[PDB]
Amino acid sequence: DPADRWCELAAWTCDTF
Amino acid sequence: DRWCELAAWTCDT
Amino acid sequence: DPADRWCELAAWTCDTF
Amino acid sequence: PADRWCELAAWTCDT
Amino acid sequence: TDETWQKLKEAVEAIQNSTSIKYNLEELYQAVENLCSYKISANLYKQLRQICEDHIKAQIHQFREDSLDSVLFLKKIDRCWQNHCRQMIMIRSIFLFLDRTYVLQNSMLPSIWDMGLELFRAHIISDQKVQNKTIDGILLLIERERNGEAIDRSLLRSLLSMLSDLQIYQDSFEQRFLEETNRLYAAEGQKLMQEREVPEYLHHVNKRLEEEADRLITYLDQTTQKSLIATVEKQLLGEHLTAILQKGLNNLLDENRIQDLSLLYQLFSRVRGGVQVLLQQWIEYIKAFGSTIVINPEKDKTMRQELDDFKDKVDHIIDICFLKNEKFINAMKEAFET
Amino acid sequence: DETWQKLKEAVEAIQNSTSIKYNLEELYQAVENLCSYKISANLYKQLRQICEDHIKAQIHQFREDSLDSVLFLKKIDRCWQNHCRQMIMIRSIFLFLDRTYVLQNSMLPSIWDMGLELFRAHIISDQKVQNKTIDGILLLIERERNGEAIDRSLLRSLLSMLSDLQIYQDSFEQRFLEETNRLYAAEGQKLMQEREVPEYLHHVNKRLEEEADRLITYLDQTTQKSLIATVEKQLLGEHLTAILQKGLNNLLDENRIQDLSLLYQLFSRVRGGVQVLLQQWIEYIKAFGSTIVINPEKDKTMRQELDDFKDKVDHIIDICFLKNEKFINAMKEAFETFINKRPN
Amino acid sequence: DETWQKLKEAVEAIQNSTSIKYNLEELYQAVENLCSYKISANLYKQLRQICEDHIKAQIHQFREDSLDSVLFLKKIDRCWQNHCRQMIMIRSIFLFLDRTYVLQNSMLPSIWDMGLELFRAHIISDQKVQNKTIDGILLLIERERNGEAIDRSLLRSLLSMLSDLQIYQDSFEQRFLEETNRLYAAEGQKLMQEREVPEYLHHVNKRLEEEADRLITYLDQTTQKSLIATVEKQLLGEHLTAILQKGLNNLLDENRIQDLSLLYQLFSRVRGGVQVLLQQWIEYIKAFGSTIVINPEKDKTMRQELDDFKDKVDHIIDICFLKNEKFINAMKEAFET
Amino acid sequence: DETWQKLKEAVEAIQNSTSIKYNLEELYQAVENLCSYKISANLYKQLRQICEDHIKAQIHQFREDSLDSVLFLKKIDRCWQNHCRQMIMIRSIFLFLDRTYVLQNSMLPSIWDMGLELFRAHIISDQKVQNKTIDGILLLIERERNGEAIDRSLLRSLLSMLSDLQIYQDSFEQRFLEETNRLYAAEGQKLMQEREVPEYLHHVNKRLEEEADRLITYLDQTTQKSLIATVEKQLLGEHLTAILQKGLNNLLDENRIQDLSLLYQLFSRVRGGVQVLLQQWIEYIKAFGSTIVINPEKDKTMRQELDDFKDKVDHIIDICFLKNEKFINAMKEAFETFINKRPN
Ligand SMILES: *CC(=O)Nc1ccc(NC(=O)C*)cc1
Ligand SMILES: *CC(=O)Nc1ccc(NC(=O)C*)cc1
Ligand SMILES: *CC(=O)Nc1ccc(NC(=O)C*)cc1
Ligand SMILES: *CC(=O)Nc1ccc(NC(=O)C*)cc1
Repeated sequence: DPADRWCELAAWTCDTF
Repeated sequence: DRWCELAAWTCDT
Repeated sequence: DPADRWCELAAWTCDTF
Repeated sequence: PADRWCELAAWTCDT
Repeated sequence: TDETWQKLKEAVEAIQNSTSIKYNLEELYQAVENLCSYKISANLYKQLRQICEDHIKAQIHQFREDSLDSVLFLKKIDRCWQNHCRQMIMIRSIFLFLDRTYVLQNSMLPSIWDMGLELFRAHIISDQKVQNKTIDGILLLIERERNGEAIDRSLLRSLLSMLSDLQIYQDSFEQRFLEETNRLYAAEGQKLMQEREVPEYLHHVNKRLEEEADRLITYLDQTTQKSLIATVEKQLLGEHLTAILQKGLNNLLDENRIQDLSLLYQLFSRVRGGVQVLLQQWIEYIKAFGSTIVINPEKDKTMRQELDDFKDKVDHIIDICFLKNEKFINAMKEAFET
Repeated sequence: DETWQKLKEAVEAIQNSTSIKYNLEELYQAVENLCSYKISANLYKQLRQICEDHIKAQIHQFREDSLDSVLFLKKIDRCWQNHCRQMIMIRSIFLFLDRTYVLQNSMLPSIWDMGLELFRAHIISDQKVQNKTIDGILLLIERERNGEAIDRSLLRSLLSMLSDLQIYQDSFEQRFLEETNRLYAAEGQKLMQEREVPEYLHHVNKRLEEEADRLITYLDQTTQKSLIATVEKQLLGEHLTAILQKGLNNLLDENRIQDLSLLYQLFSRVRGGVQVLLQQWIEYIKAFGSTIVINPEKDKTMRQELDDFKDKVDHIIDICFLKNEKFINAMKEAFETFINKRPN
Repeated sequence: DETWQKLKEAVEAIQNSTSIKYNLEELYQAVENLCSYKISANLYKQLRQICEDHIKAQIHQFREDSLDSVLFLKKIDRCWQNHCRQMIMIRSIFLFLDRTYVLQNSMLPSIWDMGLELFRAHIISDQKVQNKTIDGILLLIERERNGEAIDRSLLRSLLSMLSDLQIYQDSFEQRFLEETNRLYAAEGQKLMQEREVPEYLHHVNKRLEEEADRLITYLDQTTQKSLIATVEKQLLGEHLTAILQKGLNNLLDENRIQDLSLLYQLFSRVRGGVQVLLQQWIEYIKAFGSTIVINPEKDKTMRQELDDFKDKVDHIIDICFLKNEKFINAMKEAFET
Repeated sequence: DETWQKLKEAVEAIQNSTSIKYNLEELYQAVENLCSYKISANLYKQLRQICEDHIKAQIHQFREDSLDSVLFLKKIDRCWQNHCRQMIMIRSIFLFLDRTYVLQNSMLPSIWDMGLELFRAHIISDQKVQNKTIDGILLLIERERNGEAIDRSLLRSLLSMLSDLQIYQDSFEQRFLEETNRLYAAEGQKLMQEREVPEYLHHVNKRLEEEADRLITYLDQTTQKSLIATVEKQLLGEHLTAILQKGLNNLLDENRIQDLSLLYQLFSRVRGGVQVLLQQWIEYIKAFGSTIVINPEKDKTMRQELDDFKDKVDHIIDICFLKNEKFINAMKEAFETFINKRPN
């Protein structure tokens, strides 16, 4: 479960910034 | 009849 | 002589002033 | 007269 | 010639473009001293003026971008100004021998700093379209702030300070600012004088006078103090003195509203004809209230005390609200002997 | 000698508020000759003497060492209002004198300044008189800050006097700044305990506006910098960390735009203020990241929660913080370094 | 209204320089009462009126036609001194009014400024009066520059008046600088022909000191830079090269230290002055040296003659040119060619 | 801290007159960031110290105060021009710092003023340095008054510095007026014996013009009143009667209009000058009356001689005394009083 959140975060951080 | 007490107070005051 | 000069001075002083 | 152009250049080096 | 000047000309251009000065400073200072002590064609001042004029004339184009946000435009004016000052200060450091000599030689030419101010005024702010969009934005922020919106006060202070250093604060801004302040508080006076009772109105007037005092402290120039406060005092108080008493003084005295009465005296103290116009209505109130209590008694107590209750009530008001003011005591005695 | 006695009586009439028993052309002529057949030093010192005598006599009235402070201040004011009025008229009669000394390049002060020195020395310089004046002036200001109504016109007249006498700084300004510092230090500390950050910010803004009003109305402008800095220090500077750690989280989590705008406006006034807010702005985002890797609010699909947060924060930067780029870059750098300290 | 009538006579007595037939406290009462039982903006307007009435009556004296300029200026000065004295006393009685408007922030001028406006409006604003005033003031300055004695106190008072009325720059300063320019421009060219360089330099120094005296005495301080610059330009700047080409050789060939020191002092005041002098210094040394190696003297050895010149020349740098390095370096570089 | 190291090297480059090994835009960022993240205080205190270090290192060159005075003064001047040149540039790089502290109501001095305090504290305040500086400045002024040529540009730059450092009045001005007083007091006494009244008046006017020139050129304008008052006093005020009884009669008997016009101009500058002259003008006319009734004078008739005197004297009043009424009345009163002394 947490491994998925880190991947979703890395995507959002690149998409957003 | 009150024009009497007023002038009394005005002199006293 | 000096009495005459005093007289002339009085005249000149009146004529001038 | 040419003994003075030489004396000037010496004075100019010295000064 | 030439050679040496190219050193300074490249140093100046590096300063203008924010790049690198490719010499040790002693070499540049020496260059200035040489061109001033062996005049050839010379006049290094006129050449320095020229490369400053060229660079500054190139700065006009950024302020012509169509349909650009006002705040963004103001920020470009400020950035342009902060760059100009910083560059000119450094040029002045390199050329210190030049303008200290021209002062020592008692020159009529402006200092290098003033020469920069003249050029900046001439080619940037003098432009009618540039100045107009500059002043419009400055006034618009003040209007937004008076309407409750948050603005950059530091930005306002920097721009208005610029207008002062350029010696156009009075011509360009202060005139229009007072005119817009005059129209705004004139309207606000008429509007809130109908919508709110005198207690809520007086609190609001005091709130604005402090706000306008705050804008003076924060970003306006100190010479605006006299005209601004007088304008607000006129449009919120002077134009309504008589209307405020006929609307609220009777209710304030009858229900003994000490705090609102104290404030009424403080605000009326600010305006010529104010304490006096209040004193007139203070007399009318005593004659009315007194001459109707000898006609209609509030048949609760006898007449001597109800009259003694009244003088106690009024004396407390003179003592605290009107600050022991003799003229209000004398006016009360005169009224009682009517 | 008959000429000087004319002027001596004219001055005495001005000082005693009586009648000038001569037509002025006679008096103006008197001044010109005393400068035109004798030495003028003579006449300046003679007028200095008759002014000094009268003013030395005005000190006795202030010796009732028990009487209301406001009445004492009103008495100083009228004595001052009379001194100016007397000296101005005396200056009018002796005008040929006062401009001649400019022509003769004398170092002796003007008639107006000469009166000011005498008034300073024999009245206001008096330790008891000056102490009771300043005490009352300060006590008047102390009352206004506590909510009481006072005569601002009186305060302006006395302080303007102290400025004209060039003793405003030594006598009043420093002690005034000392009392303002001591007062708002306590007020800052107490309301920092007694009220929440939103009402505390509103109060600080009201005091800063009040002090600006007092500055415009009756204080001298040369006090502007020191006074405003003092209030800014004691109500904001000494509490920056305390204000943020007490209310900022509550302000950002509840999306209270207006209080955040005022928080930004007030912090802009103080050295280090926007920076201290900026650091805690960063810590708030790092905190947000560290609870979304542990606790997703299982209502939305995580991408929406990260997008709901970003808009909320984008809006706060846009309106409360005035589009400040430094807050946008700091948010980017915060997210882009938080992801790097991710487990391998 | 019986109260106001008291002051009308008090003001008129001050204006006619007669007697104030009331005790001063009685008048202090009149002003204090009329401001507190009506609006004060009603007592100020009346005082302006009677001040306007009186001052409008003073214009007729300046119409006399064919009147001597100095007498005209003295009539202006008296009118001004009377106005100030009257207004200063009027201000004393009406002090409560003057400060009431100051206490509340009124836009109405102080009584003193109100009087200044009336004096400007009804006396000086009249062009014919102002033009005859400025012509006379400039004519006195011109008379003084030509050596005649004038009343500087009159000059100082009138210019101070123009400053108090804030027309010093518009009406006087510009015309003054223009007349200073033309006068010294002509004087520069004229004495540059009529007098030798030593006498010309002495005269230029005398003028610079005189103009410094006129500046301290009766001109305004803001005229300082432009005035000194104008005199420096027309007596030195326009003649720098011409002075040297006429006199520098004679100054050096006679070793005239005192006149040479003055030359350095005066040329230091002007842009390029030391530079043009330094240039001709090089030309003089190159010339002198090349005329002794081409045509030598006959006393002792020539290398020694090449040393007396060095003694003579080093001395001039030491005293006349104040140890100025640029003159030492230029002397060497001249000799090396 | 790596960011600050760039600016520290740039400042050191400015101080040592070497090369700035960075592009300027890079340096402006360093200033702007350090004011926006590390609080501006810290950056001000760090800049102050490296400025103090460099300037405190400049005192050692002044440690040999046996050196030639002008060379010492020129060494002070170069040290000052270098300090100004450097501080102006440091001000340019740190302009964002200087404008932040002004925007924020700071009590901290500007970067320029901070440089001034440090320069005064470590350089000019040094008693040995200040004493050798002030001595030489006065010594150049003394040399110029004695006729020697000096560097006025050096003198102006040194005095301007003392004003910029706000120590012109205490350290220089009082001693300057005291030396001006002593010099012209003696010069008055000495030249009053060595030169006749015509040559002395020309000289007094020559000094007043010279001293007016020294004010324009290198002294500060606040020295104007006291300086001229000193020269007027020591060359005229202390000698008024002595000038008149030594030269006035001869000037009038010889109709020396130019010297008479100048006498009136110079006496107009001094308190009692026109006065003492007017009194001796009376004595001269009373003298004239007393010798024309004693002498039978056979050249012209007495009315002729009395009419030439009136023309001559009217002319002197007209041009030398500027139509001064007080002098016409004094002549009328003199002749009318003299004729009443006539014997009975
Ligand atoms: C599992 C994982 O590491 N995913 C992931 C998604 C997106 C990105 N995007 C960028 O790096 C720009 C990295 C990693
Ligand atoms: C009926 C009446 O009013 N009588 C009367 C009133 C007042 C006074 N007051 C004084 O004498 C001071 C007298 C009589
Ligand atoms: C001898 C003598 O005293 N003569 C004399 C002549 C003329 C005047 N004139 C006036 O007094 C006006 C007086 C005396
Ligand atoms: C005639 C000739 O060659 N003279 C001469 C003069 C000088 C020098 N050298 C220096 O002056 C240093 C060489 C030759």
